[PDB]
Amino acid sequence: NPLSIGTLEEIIDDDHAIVTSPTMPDYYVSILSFVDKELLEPGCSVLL
Amino acid sequence: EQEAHNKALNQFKRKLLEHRRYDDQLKQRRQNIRDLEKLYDKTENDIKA
Amino acid sequence: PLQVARCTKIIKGNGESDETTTDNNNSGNSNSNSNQQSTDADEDDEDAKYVINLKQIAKFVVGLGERVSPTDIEEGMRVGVDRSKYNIELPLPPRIDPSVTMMTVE
Amino acid sequence: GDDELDQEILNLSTQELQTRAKLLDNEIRIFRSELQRLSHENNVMLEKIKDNKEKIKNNRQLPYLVANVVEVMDMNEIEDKENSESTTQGGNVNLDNTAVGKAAVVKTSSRQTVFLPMVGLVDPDKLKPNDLVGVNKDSYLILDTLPSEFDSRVKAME
Amino acid sequence: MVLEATVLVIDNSEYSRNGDFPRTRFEAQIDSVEFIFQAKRNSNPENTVGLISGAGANPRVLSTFTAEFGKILAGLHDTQIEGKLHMATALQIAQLTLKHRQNKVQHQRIVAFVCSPISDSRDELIRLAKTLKKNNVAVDIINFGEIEQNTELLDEFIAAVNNPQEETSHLLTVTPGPRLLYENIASSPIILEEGSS
Repeated sequence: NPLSIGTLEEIIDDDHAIVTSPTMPDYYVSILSFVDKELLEPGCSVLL
Repeated sequence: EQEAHNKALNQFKRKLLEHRRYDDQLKQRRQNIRDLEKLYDKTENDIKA
Repeated sequence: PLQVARCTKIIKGNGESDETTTDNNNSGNSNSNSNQQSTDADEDDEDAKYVINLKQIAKFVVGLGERVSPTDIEEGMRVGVDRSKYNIELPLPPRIDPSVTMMTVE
Repeated sequence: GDDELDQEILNLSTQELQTRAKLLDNEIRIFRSELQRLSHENNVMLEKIKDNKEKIKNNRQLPYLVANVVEVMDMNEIEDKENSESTTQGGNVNLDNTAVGKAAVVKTSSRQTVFLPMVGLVDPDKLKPNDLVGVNKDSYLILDTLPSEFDSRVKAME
Repeated sequence: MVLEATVLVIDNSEYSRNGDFPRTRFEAQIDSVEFIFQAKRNSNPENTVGLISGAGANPRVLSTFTAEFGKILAGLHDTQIEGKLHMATALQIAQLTLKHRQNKVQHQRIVAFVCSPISDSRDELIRLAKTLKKNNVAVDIINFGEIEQNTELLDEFIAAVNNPQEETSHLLTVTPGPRLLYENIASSPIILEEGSS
């Protein structure tokens, strides 16, 4: 806790993604733990 | 030569050159300390900054 | 997280000008900066440094990591930097201003 | 040589030149002391150069903020007996008490202005009142000069 | 011998700006300090020598024990030549100097140059000389100042110190006339100095 809301701009197929948060700072996050990458794809709001 | 005791003055001409090159080296190393000073002051003001 | 940045300026490894101890950039650049040094005559320069401006809009001077080739650094290319001490980990695809073009790929 | 040669067999007697030479042995003895002294002194000195400059070299490596310079407004240099500022302060006898040397105000890209005492290695000839400088991000001291910023689309013109 | 720590006591007077050695007596002494220093180091390098002056009008340490001659020489540059050595204060400070070292493996030796007429009371200096034998210290008195125009008080002190000891005191008499001070102290024992055991 807290799970920080981001907005997913685009995915990369190496288990990572580039989020731009509404709080400013972009982050090169990893898609790891309890996630399908088929429920990801532009426009998603994510738990970081 | 003029003299055969000018063989001994070759050896004294040789010292003469030495003595006047050691005068020149004392004033060389004082101009080399004066250059290592500006470089030491240049870096010492950075330490204070 | 690696904070996504963007290259604004590739500075070359000869005429780096990070030492300004025995160099200029207000009237010089030479092809050295540390090889002109008389202070004790030592090379205290790294080859190639780069100017990133972050997406937080905070500009920082970075270099290469342990396996990051400088042949990969291209202008306007986004790169990943360490969220602590900014240094290039992994370069990343250029541009992030498009994202409604991925919906017109069919 | 202008002494002790075939010039001086004519000029002076050669037993006076026998005794001259044993006085040049005395004077190069004095001079030999004096040269070794000045070598030794330069051996102490070079390591005091090394000592200062290693510090500067930690600060010199990455990362450091990148900023512009508001203005150089300076303050009078340190050599005075009462202050060394351009703006009058209260009380008497100062030179490092609250008095400070030359001043550079720099404006961040983190959006502030900081009045720092400028680095004594970076000149006023290397500061223009718009110049693009490095600033050390941990403690704000003008680290270096760098050339003026260009946006990526202007780099892409080239 | 070797394994020996030496304190040099340099006299500073105005009996030393006098023409007695070329180019002066003060300049002669400079060559002498160095000659001493090199002879002890070259034999064994675990020998260090330091320099005190009688500059001012109470003795100051220029330099502590060192293996660097360049140190001794730099400090000799720093001098006052109108100062006045007082013997009685210089033996006590030298004994203290000797008790400030980095290792106590080294024998205790003072070489004190005397270049002025001695004018310190005899009666005190008997006591200071007998204080030295109970610390295992020897004192090598180079006389070239006191022969010239003064009674030979220093001779009796030397005899006082002499007892069965590792390092035992020595009297070396150096001519005051020109014969080069540096050559004469080199030929006198300074590294072949024996005990009395």
